[PDB]
Amino acid sequence: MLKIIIPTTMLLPMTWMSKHNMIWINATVHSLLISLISLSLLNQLGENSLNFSLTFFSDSLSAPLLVLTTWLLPLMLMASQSHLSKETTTRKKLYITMLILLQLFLIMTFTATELILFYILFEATLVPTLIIITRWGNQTERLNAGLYFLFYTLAGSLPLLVALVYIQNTTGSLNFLIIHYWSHPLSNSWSNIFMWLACIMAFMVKMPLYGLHLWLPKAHVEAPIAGSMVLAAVLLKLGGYGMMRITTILNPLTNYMAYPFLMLSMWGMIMTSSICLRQTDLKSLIAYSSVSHMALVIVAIMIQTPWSFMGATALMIAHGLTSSMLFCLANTNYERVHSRTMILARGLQTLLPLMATWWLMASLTNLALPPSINLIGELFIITASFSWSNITIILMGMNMMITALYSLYMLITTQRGKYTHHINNIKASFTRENALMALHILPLLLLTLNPKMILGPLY
Amino acid sequence: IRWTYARSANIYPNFRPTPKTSLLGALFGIGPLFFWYYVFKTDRDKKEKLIQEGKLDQTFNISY
Amino acid sequence: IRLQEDPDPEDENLYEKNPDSHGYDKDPIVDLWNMRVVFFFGFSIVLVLGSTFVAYLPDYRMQEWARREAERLVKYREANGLPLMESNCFDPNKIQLPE
Amino acid sequence: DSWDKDVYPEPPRRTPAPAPQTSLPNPVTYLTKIFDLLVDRPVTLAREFIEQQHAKNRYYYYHREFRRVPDITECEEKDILCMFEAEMQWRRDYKVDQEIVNIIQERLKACQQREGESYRQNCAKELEQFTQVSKAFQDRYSDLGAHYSARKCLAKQKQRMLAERKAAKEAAA
Amino acid sequence: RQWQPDVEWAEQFGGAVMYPTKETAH
Amino acid sequence: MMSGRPGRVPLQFLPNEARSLPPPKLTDPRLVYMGFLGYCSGLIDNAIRRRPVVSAGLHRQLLYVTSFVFFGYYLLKRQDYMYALRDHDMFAYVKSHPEDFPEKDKKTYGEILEEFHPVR
Amino acid sequence: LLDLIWLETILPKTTSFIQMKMSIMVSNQKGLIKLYFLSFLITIMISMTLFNYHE
Amino acid sequence: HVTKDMFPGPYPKTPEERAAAAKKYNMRVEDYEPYPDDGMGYGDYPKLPDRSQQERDPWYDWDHPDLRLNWGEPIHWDLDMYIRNRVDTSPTPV
Amino acid sequence: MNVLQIVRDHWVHILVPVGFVFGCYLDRRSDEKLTAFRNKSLLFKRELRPNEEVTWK
Amino acid sequence: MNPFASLTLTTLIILTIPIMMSNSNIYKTNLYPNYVKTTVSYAFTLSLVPLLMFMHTGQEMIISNWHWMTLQTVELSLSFKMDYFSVMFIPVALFVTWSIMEFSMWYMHSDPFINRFFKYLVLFLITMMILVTANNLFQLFIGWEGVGIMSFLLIGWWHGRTDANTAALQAILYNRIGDIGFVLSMAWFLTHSNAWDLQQIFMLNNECPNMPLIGLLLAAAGKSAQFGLHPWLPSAMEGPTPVSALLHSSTMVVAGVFLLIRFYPLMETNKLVQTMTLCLGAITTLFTALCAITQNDIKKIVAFSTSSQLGLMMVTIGINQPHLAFLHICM
Amino acid sequence: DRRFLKLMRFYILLTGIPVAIGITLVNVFIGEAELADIPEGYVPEHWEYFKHPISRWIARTFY
Ligand SMILES: CCCCCCCCCCCCCCCCCC(=O)OC[C@H](COP(=O)(O)OCCN)OC(=O)CCCCCCCCCCCCCCCCC
Repeated sequence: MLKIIIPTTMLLPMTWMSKHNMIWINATVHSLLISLISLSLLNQLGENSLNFSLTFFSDSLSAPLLVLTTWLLPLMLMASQSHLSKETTTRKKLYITMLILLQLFLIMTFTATELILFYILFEATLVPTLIIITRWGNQTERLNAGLYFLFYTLAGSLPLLVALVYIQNTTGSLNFLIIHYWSHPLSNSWSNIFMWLACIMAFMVKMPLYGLHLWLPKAHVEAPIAGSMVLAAVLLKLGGYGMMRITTILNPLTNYMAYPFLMLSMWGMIMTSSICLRQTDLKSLIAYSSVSHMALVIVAIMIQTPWSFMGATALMIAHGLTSSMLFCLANTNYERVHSRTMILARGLQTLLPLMATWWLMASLTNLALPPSINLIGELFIITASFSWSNITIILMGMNMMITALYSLYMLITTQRGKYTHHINNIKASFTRENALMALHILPLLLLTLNPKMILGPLY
Repeated sequence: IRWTYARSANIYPNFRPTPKTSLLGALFGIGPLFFWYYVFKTDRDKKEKLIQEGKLDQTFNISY
Repeated sequence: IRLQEDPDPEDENLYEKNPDSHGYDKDPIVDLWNMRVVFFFGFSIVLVLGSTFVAYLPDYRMQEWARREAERLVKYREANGLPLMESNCFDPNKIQLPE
Repeated sequence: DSWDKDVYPEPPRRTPAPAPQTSLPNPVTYLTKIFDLLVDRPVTLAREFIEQQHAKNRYYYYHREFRRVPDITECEEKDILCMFEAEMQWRRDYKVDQEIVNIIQERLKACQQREGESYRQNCAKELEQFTQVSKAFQDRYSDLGAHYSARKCLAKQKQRMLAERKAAKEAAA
Repeated sequence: RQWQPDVEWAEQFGGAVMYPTKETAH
Repeated sequence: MMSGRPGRVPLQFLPNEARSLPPPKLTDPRLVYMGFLGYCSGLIDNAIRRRPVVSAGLHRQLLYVTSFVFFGYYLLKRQDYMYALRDHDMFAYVKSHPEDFPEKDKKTYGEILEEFHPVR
Repeated sequence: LLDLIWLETILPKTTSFIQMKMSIMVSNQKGLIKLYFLSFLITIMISMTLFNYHE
Repeated sequence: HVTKDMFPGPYPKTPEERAAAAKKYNMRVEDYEPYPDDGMGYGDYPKLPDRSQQERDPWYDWDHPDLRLNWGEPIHWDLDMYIRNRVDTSPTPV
Repeated sequence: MNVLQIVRDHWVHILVPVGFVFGCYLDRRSDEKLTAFRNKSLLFKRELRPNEEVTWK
Repeated sequence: MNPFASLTLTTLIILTIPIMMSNSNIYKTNLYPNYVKTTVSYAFTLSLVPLLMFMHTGQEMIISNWHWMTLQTVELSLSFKMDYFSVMFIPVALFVTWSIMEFSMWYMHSDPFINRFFKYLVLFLITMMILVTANNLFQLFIGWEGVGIMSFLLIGWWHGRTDANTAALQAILYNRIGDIGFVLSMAWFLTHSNAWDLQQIFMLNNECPNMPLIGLLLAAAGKSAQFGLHPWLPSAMEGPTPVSALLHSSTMVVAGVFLLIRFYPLMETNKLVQTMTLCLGAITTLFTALCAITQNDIKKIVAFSTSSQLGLMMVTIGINQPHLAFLHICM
Repeated sequence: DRRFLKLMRFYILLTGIPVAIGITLVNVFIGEAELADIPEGYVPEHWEYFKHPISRWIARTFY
């Protein structure tokens, strides 16, 4: 993985010494070649995970997420120099450095072999995101955002650390391959119940589960766009990925304690969706939609069914792409209006036809229009849940319904109407954002064409 | 902005845990909780007492 | 107001100076060059060439090997009359049953 | 052809020969002839061109052989080397069995389409075959969970063997 | 223009303790 | 763990015996990373003094990395010796106490009764 | 009612208020030497045999 | 651009607070009916009774004709609820 | 043309390519440390080619 | 292996071509409506022939041209079925379109974006084809929601019309409710029957598809504007008249009953589903016709007549009259 | 708007049409593979057991 790690690390000196004008160009292009190199990592052996070294390995679950992060890295670079144009060169270089360190930590996380190293980099993603959210944020509760986000993450992270070190003392090693091959049945002891809770609740905090999901409507809504997309697209996937890794040594106990959280998500995905309907801000609506989709992924994880795992992975990838695109579109409109209430600027479909389209298939993919990978990922989870329990369907059946409502509602109330007369700053569509939504959208349908890649390790 | 701040910021600072407020919280946030848990658990155990007793269809259910 | 503060700068649109602005930066030449580099690398060698790559990997999950061994053992077992698959994935004789 | 009647049974292709005794001649005839003349013949000759080009240089490839390795039942408790061998062997056996049931499903769907409305009458021969394939696939590989492994399959198999042994012992004195 | 702390934001913790009570007094 | 081991002589980095171990390679990734800390310390030193952090004081940065590598080598040799001592005391105690280290009559999974949990 | 009221009150705000309230009672000591040494005194026999740390 | 006074505050108690919230919401003391203080929020916000955006004048020169909304006029807590697209509060002949 | 300025401007670019080459070099110099089972797994345990004295590099 | 399969596929690829030309900008935007008219008429000419050799012999083949997924038991593949339903629906469908959008090219003559409108009729007809020529329930679902969001966009063609957007959203909500039963049916077939193509499902002889049949009934009720989920068609009437003459006229309102008669081999098993279809169809006929009795307009009146027609349509499917119903969809 | 879409199509087809002609050339000039048993001793290279010439080459280079 050092064919991807070493270039990512060496990307830091390039930006840190590039001229006052070349930082954006150089970072964008070289991150694009980094994504190209990581495109190779989609090469997967039939059943054996690709073990590059002792400390680094990859399989059909880590590789798609890694490719997602590496391909994403140019996208924040393209979305940031709009709101980062009027800044000192050193400050811009550090913003870029925060982004590269974030991507590097995500790569080491996804390619980590020992659970402790996975925890180290997984949590270590907090710091660059914290700096991005706090310093470069524009709204008020950004300072409150950082506190909420850090403390919510850590409150689950530390018990996970205690559980992992206890596992190391008892089992012998935290290596994934060992704990899977040398896996042993888990007894229904209450100490084992608390161990399962410690191993689960950190990822479920970052999932998020309903109830303890307040860090997203107070974090993604406030972060700069680059931070917002890197949060929603991948950082949410950290908990799902960790759960998929950890349920190997968390059975057969899970089912007995699967009952509270599963429905907590199942019911929660309704409320969040309902919360999406009666929203006032675009970014908050997208954040709550992300919460609902991630709750569906939670249900997929706790079913522990092959089909559930494949649908889960597909939903993570598709949701990352769709949420990043929706946040980018919201930023474009907000910057054009310097406000975020989704009533101030409506009826812009005529003014910006390409934005009107980009919003149209962004909503369609968010609404999971078949045969997009969003729809197949959702439907696989629906079928797995129905096999696990029939009634789930109606709740599932409710979700996209309400989702569809808001999935079109903002499009009705932001572009499908009459323009506001007193505003005039809406200029011609700068081709930067249009191109950015292109690099968002075309890979989505490309993966729709061949979903065997994002299908996960169960395929 | 007055509307947005009222429906986004003032809600908690102006919130007082009146008996009615706590009642509504109990009825909505945690009320249907036991309802859904009960119905789902009932289906799960009712079906479970159908597989291990053999009283269910399994002929072509090799995918789950 | 006890705080010497400059007035909030106006929201400066890129089109007023060079109409050909691509919304990247002030200077038209480097703005245009960033256009060329993105529209090259994002689409040409990553989106298009990368799509040829992902559409044309080598054997994935050995599914073709799975089929080309599958019909082989169907030929064998169906020809000799043996059931085309065994209810046990492991031979019961070599498995020592407890008690 | 590219598939044996042993691996993909095909009912014998029999077509009737109608006699258009009516003075009105059927139009679908003329459609077949024109379609053969200005579509089938050019695609065939272009195919001959590219097929002789293919036969000019035909590089070769073979099947990937897989030497058998000791099974998990023979594999010792917590011996990572033989455990890995048996796990990969069992994973590829699971893949081959998945393709077995896929082949049977394709064959029996083909049967249904050949027999048409009489599918119920003329597919039971392969219907029972797919039935037993799926029924034994359920007790061979299903219910193993997302983290299915050779050890879990062996455990399920063992549980089934104790169940059947106990049932046969108690039933038959 | 992102919110940069102003005078009233600065005074929220600039003195004695930032959790003032009657015990803080003066 | 080892501060009370017999034969230890206080206040000396490597107790002579450690030369029987393979010295850490000069290429060693731990060593070069400790050299990287030397480079970084130079960068803060120039930054802390309002200097051209990359080009200012090449000698100062060069001294920083050289000093870190030297103490890096001796620390690595000291680090490896203790871990070697840990293994030495381990296996020697293992052999000296056969009764407290039983051997296991190895048997295969075909005879282990591993219960199976139906995943429903 | 749920998100911005009950969900804030159930976990983040309650813990924040607890820490806020009782960090005040911890850190509002009058600073007098007499009471500090009196507390040291009380801790002496509390650790001595009141908890029976000796035995 | 907008200081504290426009930002909605706590529930008004004295009639002076009622008047203060009245000109905070660019409206007279009579039109200002503070939301019923019950711990649910709002407080200082003025209650616009029920009517949706379909009961306004379709011929008036509304500054926001999409929802027939006038500049700076106070808007309902459920304004998104009671909008032309969503549910209506207009009378029905039956 | 001022080619010295050309190199001073374009020497930002080389860092990631040389890092890629170094990374490839290193993870190539990460398998020779794990030759403990070359042609030793029973599945691939074949004979040693007369002209090719190893199974994999 | 004779031309049947080949030209039956050309009968959809040739009409897929115009959207590719429209997005490639090679098309002449001036006479592009004539371009779609001529493409559709040529499609109709290519479509009579499949009817021709279906009439001479009765040829009914199924093509698994491309294999998409293989989830270790479900070899998902892009497949099509040529049978009496699809084989004879294609020609009448393309003929109806070739008529009504030329009527549009006259009537629709003042909208500046006429090009996108004529594109839109095409996209609707494309999703209609892979809906009606479906071989697995996934293709049927793809068409099911493609026609859904396509009618969504077309109803709100005058997107400045707030009532048009409200009508489009109300139309969308109803078949979102409907497709819950669709998803339930696919889940049941994939779990209990382990099948997602029509062949394997009907072949499996699943004579107890109680919940699947209820789900299909709900999906058809949502798509065909049956009771409880009828009034979205009168709302959809807000769109252009040619939109009403292609989508809402008799094409996507019969998509639900098309799904019904496609699943008729399994429909006969559970008589309660027959009875429930009788209820839904009869009461829809009464209610919509009664509304049209006293209504004062031209468009919504024919809408209520339409919904009455769909009621009495799958009433006959209630008495297991599949081919009679599929003959009546043509009238 | 149109400059954006022109740039997209130009820079897509710029390398789209060379690969588009190339895959057809290697499909109809280079050829396709066929299956047989091992030639009793021939050791297969890692890219041997493959269908498409592009697949064989791409396995030959980075695999
Ligand atoms: C392989 C070695 C790579 C490094 C050494 C070679 C560098 C050049 C690579 C080929 C470039 C081909 C096109 C060259 C166009 C040059 C246009 C130009 O002169 O722009 C200069 C300008 C910056 O200002 P200045 O340099 O002062 O010149 C103007 C003075 N009035 O305006 C500008 O915008 C600067 C130039 C635009 C940026 C070009 C892109 C730089 C990186 C290109 C390669 C990326 C990939 C690298 C790896 C390839 C192999 C995998």
